[PDB]
Amino acid sequence: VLMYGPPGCGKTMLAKAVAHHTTAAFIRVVGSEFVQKYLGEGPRMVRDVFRLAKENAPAIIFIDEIDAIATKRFDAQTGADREVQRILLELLNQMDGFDQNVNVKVIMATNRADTLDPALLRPGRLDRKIEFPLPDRRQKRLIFSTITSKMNLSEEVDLEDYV
Amino acid sequence: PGTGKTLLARAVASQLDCNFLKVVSSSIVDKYIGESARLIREMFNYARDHQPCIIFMDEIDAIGGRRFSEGTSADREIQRTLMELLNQMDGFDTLHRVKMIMATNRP
Amino acid sequence: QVEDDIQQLLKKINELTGIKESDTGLLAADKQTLQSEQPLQVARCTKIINADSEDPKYIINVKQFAKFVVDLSDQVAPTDIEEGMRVGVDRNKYQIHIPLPPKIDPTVTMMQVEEKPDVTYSDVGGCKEQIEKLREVVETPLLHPERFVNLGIEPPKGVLLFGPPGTGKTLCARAVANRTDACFIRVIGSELVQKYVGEGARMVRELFEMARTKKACLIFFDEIDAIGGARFDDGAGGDNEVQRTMLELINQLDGFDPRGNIKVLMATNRPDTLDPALMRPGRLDRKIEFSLPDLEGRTHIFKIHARSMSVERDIRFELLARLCPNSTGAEIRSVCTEAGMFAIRARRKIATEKDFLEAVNKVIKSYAKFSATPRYMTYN
Amino acid sequence: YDRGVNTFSPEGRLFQVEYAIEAIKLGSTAIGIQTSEGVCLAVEKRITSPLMEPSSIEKIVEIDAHIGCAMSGLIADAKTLIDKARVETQNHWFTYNETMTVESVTQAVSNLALQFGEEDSRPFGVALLFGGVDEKGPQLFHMDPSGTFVQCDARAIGSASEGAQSSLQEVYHKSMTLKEAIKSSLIILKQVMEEKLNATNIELATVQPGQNFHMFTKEELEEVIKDI
Amino acid sequence: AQTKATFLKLAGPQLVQMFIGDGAKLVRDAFALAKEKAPSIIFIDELDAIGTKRFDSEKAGDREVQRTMLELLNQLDGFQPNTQVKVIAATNRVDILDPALLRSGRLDRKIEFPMPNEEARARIMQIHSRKMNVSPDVNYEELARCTDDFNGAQCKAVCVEAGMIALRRGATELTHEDYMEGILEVQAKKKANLQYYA
Amino acid sequence: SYDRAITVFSPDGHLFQVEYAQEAVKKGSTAVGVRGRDIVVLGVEKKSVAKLQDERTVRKICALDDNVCMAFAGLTADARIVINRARVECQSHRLTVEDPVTVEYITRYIASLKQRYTQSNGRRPFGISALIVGFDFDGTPRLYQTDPSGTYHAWKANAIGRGAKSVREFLEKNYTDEAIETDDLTIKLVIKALLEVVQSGGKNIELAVMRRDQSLKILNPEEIEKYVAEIEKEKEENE
Amino acid sequence: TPNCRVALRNDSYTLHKILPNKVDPLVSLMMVEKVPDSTYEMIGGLDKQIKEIKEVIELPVKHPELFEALGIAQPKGVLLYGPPGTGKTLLARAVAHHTDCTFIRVSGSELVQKFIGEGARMVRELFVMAREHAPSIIFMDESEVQRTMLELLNQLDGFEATKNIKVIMATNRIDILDSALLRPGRIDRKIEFPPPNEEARLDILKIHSRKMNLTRGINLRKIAELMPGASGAEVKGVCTEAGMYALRERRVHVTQEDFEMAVAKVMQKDSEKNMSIK
Amino acid sequence: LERIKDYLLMEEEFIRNQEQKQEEERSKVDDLRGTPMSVGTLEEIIDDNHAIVSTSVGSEHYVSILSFVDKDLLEPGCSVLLNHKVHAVIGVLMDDTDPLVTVMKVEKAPQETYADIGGLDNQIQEIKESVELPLTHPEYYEEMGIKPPKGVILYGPPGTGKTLLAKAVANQTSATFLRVVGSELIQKYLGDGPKLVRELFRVAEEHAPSIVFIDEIDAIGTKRYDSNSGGEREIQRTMLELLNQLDGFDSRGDVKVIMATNRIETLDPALIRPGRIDRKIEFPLPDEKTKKRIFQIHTSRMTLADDVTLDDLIMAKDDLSGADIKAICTEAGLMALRERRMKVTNEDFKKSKENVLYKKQEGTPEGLYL
Ligand SMILES: Nc1ncnc2c1ncn2[C@@H]1O[C@H](COP(=O)(O)OP(=O)(O)OP(O)(O)=S)[C@@H](O)[C@H]1O
Ligand SMILES: Nc1ncnc2c1ncn2[C@@H]1O[C@H](COP(=O)(O)OP(=O)(O)OP(O)(O)=S)[C@@H](O)[C@H]1O
Repeated sequence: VLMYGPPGCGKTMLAKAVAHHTTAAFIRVVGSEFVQKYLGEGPRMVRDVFRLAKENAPAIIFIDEIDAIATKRFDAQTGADREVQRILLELLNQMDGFDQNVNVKVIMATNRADTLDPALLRPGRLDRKIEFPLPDRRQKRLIFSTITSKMNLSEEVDLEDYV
Repeated sequence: PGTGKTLLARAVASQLDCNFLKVVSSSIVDKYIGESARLIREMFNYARDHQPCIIFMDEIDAIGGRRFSEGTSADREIQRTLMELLNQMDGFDTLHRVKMIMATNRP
Repeated sequence: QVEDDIQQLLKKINELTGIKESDTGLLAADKQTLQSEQPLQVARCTKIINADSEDPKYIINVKQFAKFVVDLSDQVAPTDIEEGMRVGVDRNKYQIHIPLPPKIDPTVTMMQVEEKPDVTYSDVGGCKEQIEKLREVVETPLLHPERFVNLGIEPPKGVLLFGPPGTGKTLCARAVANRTDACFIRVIGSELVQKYVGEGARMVRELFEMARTKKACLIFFDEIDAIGGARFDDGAGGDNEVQRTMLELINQLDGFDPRGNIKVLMATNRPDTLDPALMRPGRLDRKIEFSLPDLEGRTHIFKIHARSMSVERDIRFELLARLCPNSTGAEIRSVCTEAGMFAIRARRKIATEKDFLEAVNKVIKSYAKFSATPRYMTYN
Repeated sequence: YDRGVNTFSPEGRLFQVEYAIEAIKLGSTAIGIQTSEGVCLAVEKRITSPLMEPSSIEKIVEIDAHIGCAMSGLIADAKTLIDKARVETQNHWFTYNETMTVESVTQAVSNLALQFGEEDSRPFGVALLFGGVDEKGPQLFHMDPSGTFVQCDARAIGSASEGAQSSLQEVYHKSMTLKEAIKSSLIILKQVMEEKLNATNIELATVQPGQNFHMFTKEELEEVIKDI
Repeated sequence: AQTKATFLKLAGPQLVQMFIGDGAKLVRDAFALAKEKAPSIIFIDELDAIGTKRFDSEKAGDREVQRTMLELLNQLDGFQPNTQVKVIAATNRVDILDPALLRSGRLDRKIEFPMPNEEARARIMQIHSRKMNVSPDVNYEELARCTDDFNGAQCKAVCVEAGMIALRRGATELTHEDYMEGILEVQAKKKANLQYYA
Repeated sequence: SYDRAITVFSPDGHLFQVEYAQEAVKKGSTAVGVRGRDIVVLGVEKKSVAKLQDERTVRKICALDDNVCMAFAGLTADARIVINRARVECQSHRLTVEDPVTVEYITRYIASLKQRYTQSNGRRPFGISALIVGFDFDGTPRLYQTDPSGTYHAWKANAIGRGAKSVREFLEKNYTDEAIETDDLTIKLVIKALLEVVQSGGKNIELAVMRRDQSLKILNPEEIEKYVAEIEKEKEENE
Repeated sequence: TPNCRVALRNDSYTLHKILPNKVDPLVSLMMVEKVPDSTYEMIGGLDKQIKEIKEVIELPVKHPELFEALGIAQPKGVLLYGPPGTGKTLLARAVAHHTDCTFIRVSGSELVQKFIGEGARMVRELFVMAREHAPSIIFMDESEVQRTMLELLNQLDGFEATKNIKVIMATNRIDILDSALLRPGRIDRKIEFPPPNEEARLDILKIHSRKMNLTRGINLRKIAELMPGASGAEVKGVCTEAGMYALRERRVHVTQEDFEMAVAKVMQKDSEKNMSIK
Repeated sequence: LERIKDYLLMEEEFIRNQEQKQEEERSKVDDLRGTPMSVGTLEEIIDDNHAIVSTSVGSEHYVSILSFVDKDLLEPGCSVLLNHKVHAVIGVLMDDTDPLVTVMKVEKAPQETYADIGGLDNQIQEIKESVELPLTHPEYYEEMGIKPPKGVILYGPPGTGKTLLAKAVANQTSATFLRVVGSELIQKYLGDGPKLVRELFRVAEEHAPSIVFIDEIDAIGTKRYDSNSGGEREIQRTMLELLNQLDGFDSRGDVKVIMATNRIETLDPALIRPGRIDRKIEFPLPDEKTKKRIFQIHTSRMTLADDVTLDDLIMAKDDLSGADIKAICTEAGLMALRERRMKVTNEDFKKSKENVLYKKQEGTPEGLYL
């Protein structure tokens, strides 16, 4: 699945609540983790991810900031672009054909929906397009009712008048 | 510019005198692939351990930027070096007593 | 089934001929020197950071590997192993042998001219003032320092050129190169158009480092528009790599112990859009320009483009020069070649002045008035 | 940039007037020479088709009984200016019982040769040669689109005007005669033209103080052509 | 030439390099090398090559230039101050630069350069003509009073072109008309346009 | 300097919309016109009858007076407005000086209106070019043409619209001295022009005549079939 | 072989053995694409355009002899035009499937350019993968893509080798692509794409709904007349989210009221009046 | 019936193409070569039998040459043969025949020769005496001593035969042909145009006398893309590099440069001036008589009845091209296989006529004009 939207709408927070109320194995993945000093560590790291994902369970992985990996443009002469390119290819070839039955759930999440290759947002790869939009007048009231329950709150101060 | 944004943190660096990791944030990137990311991991581990640490990163805008439509190639690793900070300042494992003091020329 | 038969069985006879030929088929120059050169040595080349005091103790990174404290072999000149000087270093012992001249560039050594084109001053007629002043600038101090130093005056290091396209900037630049007696260097103004940031700085570096070693040399810039026009400022960050390349060219051109004994001839076809940092003199002194051939210099260009062809002697030249006031020497060359081609269309061997009439009344009408086409009176 | 008549240059100048001076150049040539015997004048017609009737294209028009004209550039701006001069001359004779002298004619034309204005239209695209005889003998007058009017003794206009002025200053002096100036002018015409000179290519306009009427030559111009 | 401190030069575009981050290395090692030879006078040439009013935009932007500039500024001033650095910078234009490049005392004494009003023109002509052999029938004050708004290099061009204008004759030392024709070359910018102005 | 607007020149001294507005005429329908000695005749091509409507409203040849005849090219609306204005101009001239209207004065009117219409502020010039045929002064046949710049330009024969260079080039090889009159040879001259037309479909030909004294006569598509038959007979006699 | 792995010894660098299973480059670009693989049984609701592209593509393939017998020049570029969602890509994929031609979709990526050559200088190394894989059908999307197509069609028209090399571009807005591109000796069969009509939407519904788990008792023409015209892949979303509507009520059978909710779910595509004007 | 000889000759050709010690000194030179004959790249050449090479990753050595293969073969920027044991330069490697050659250097004389023209026979004579006569028979330049004309420009309406004449000069040829479409000279990087110019014309200048043909060169001045970095201040740099390339220095060489445009008005006056281009060549749509020659040639190898006159296809349309007549032929073939006949009759020509004149030449929806 894919999360995006105005960033600050709790994109991490739903993954927080899911990971707290999940049951199976949960892997968080830093999006910027894969580009590292050793020349070739990345494909083995993606294989580590997906072999463990098939290995455990119908489990859950949450990969945030995949914009660090998903960048549509490269330059195949710098050298450093080519490892990012083959990390994307490693991800692609091991995404379409997992087992069709091992229910690995990879939650991808960015804020920017511009620097993503349309070869990534495909049927079978990422079917749903889910944003976290900004709240409105009543959702902010509900958010205030949730958050202000922890403070002691001198009870004749109304906060709806700031919504 | 020139309102003494540096010297106020320097006065804090003459008040608490505990663990001021004053990163100038321009001499971080050198040439290599993932070296800057590893330096960021190192700073965050070191700040995690020596429990009262003060993170200070002056002149952020060189290493910050905003975003691009994918122009110069070095800007890719710039944005990954920035997303290093964007993840591990928040992550899932929340920081504790890791107080970050930030200063800019144009925010 | 005639041509079909013909192609089919002729190629079949060919293939059957080939089948029985496919079945019918079934030094001392320097070798001992080479076996004496297996006792030669591999001699890996390197780069030097610095020496030490009172003892060599040389500190070297190879180019890639690491950095080492090495010591020279005893067969060196123990003086000329200085810093930044690329030297050859032994594989096992890491001992140093001989310094050799350094990395020049992968493709910037490839713009020295290495020949001399046979463009001569005699072919550049009609610009006698330009000829004599260019003579004075370039040819005189670099071959005959007779009057300049002996009174105590300086020669000008810089000369700019422009004019109508087709006037002889190419001619004068190639015309020096016949009688250069100097290390002439060609520089396209589009050479500074690279992909990577600050690379043109390195280009200016290696240009002037080729200029300094060999003495009394020429460097020719050409089409310096792409080198940069001005120092534009806007909220988008446009012409920057070109701009820094331009300013680095200004600095390593002149200033803070300047160039030395180099003369640079610059050319452009749009001098008005140049920054004053190039336009201020000392950097470039004599702003020599080109005009159109207005007079019998046209007839002299006629005599140049006609002296290499066997013609009718009964002809004049000033008549067509009257018929071409605004024209360029390139257009003169086109007309002369075109009239010669008209004579080669005929089975003659000598042209006519009427062949020149054909060339004029064909080029200047068909390809100075049909481009673009008028289909409208409105005027006449 | 330069985009309009209401904006100077950093150095000068219009930059619309300049393009009007450039739009002089496209036209056919014409040559007039002032001689104290009288003003002679010539033009090229540049006939395209044989269907193109040669006496229909106007180059020398008649403003007054002793004042000729010649046009160079856009035909219809010239027609407007000729129309206005034809009005104004008649008003001068009306209000004064006399002939408006040709310098005053040209001041009247150049009053709104530049009155170009679209608010509070474009500047005109023709240069004009005026020949006439005032009280001071014959007068030959040369104006421009920019209204900078001056007297010229023998002015050439239009295409190939450079070598025309060159060979003209080659041959001219102050004390020329009539037919000599006529043949001297048509020599320069057949040097600057591309076609064979004949009865249909050029036309002459001769005004004299004793021969004020009929500032034209009709098919005796053939006889003038055949004398070269 | 006059003082004898450890003097150090620096060009603008020599700092920005093809790779990302080498300018930080270069400026930091330059400050180190100058600081280890404490009477240190740093000369900076074309700061406006690397000094830029930076910009926030999208789709484009050249970043590393500001990285080397912020390296220069922070290792120049602010936290970790130094006492032994002396700075000389020279630009041709002004308002390209950030205000954080100067502000008061990133560079302290804001010093413009005037052009020779009248008298310094004859002074500069005297200076560069000191080497030439002159038949001294020359009022330099005439020449300074006619040549309006030249630099020192244009007066030098006057001097040298006057020398070779005398060498067109080639016989003798300098004359006044040699200086006149040197002016007449250095003067224009030729216009001569003229039209519509009667 | 640009294709906008009409008011500024080119840097090499041109007007773009004056030059460009003639292209709308040059992509327009073809209409020729010649003068005889006594009978003048003209016609348009490309009647283009689209099988389900009437075509008496699309007539491109009309008159302002009984002595003058019209044609045009380019777009039809500008021709409609210019002719509707020109009728009132002809009648206002008749309300003045009591002559039959000379062809020269009304051409000066139309071209002058077109030009001072062009000079003004942002008015799209009439992309037409009219053919103005009349024989007034003792039956002297005259035909002038116009221009989007507004230059009347007197001819003896004329051809505009699509491929006008070739159609005019036929009249170069056709128009000898002894054309007319000889009215029958002027008739066959119009017929040879229609046969030399860019399509020459045979039924899409529409031609109108004037004998300098009568009215405008619209012909019949059987007389023209006889004309094409005798022209093919002349082509066979050339063999 | 060119570009084949082999077993090479390490000491003396002597050849040991041939290694199989070399590269799969076109398979790699295909897996970059993952186009919807199709056949004839799913583009129902219309067969006219199917017969057109049969006549213009299968007939060059199956019968070059019929073209070369009378001596005609075969067509080589078929420009397609139409609104999105009318099967602008399912069509060409089902054509290339039922003729066994190598299907190619060069869209816009540096992945693509790096696998054609090394993204080096141009795209004309696709011609290398065109001739050597001679049953080639190349597909393009909606002014740069047209410029690349202009390069390709400026070489392949008669200044190249053996055919079955035909390209297909399907977009909308016909006039913004070049008119020299639409020179009639360059592009022949401009084939329109219709919006799906009532029976056509019915057939699209029957295809995209036939393979699901319906309620015993269902109607389809009512649903087909609910839509005033959808795309092709909107009806699929109707069907699958009607299945979602069935599963949120803990059922595996799909009544009509699931479709009554799914029609309203997709209905938010267009609404909004006080805009009749027109 | 000709399939038998076709298949048999094709198989014989392939098998005979697939049909590809005594010397002891040569074997000693083999043994001076290593068994792992490694490969490197040169930097500089020093006269003392050894020079400096570079490895794959960047090690560099002073290594000597096996001198039976010449060092005059060696130039800076070549791929060489190196040893493992002393890394000595072993010999010359055949060069990287880069995809610039395999794309651009068309080995093939493409199609029909000068008998595939229409409305020609002056411009053929111009391109002949301006390219072929400098190529094949330049003895007349001995006889007079005059430069050949340099550049050629083909311009006119779309579908005139720019493509056809470009294929014609490449048909009768003996020199290496190069072909560039003018839309290629903008890439998604800063400064990729001049690199293309320099490497293109260097490869043009290195092999032999040659011909460079570029077509639709007008697509660089009047075209903008969102796929463009920098922009006009890089288009101008591309133009300026090609400007210095075409009319530069150093005896440019026997490389005839031939260009072809649709429009002519939006082009640099500094590039149509002579010195660069000496033979501008008009392509008008020539005449209504050689319409019949193109109908003759494009139906010279198809069975057709009489049943038509080409005068019916002369008096239909006012602008004429091979793009007209070949479209008529192909659409007539479509109507022929539509009605499963041969010996094409008149009604195919009539419906093909109407459908080709409509698609496309009308302009624009009614009306306008009419
Ligand atoms: N609906 C909500 N109810 C309660 N608290 C909320 C709600 N939405 C947001 N918050 C609070 O605001 C925070 C949202 O920011 P995050 O969850 O950190 O999202 P994120 O990591 O910032 O994603 P970004 O913006 O791309 S870095 C949460 O940590 C909560 O403290
Ligand atoms: N005075 C002249 N005498 C002889 N040949 C001339 C003369 N002027 C120009 N030419 C010819 O014109 C060309 C001279 O090169 P130019 O066209 O002047 O190159 P250029 O001056 O750099 O113009 P650019 O490149 O547009 S700035 C050659 O073909 C010369 O033979």
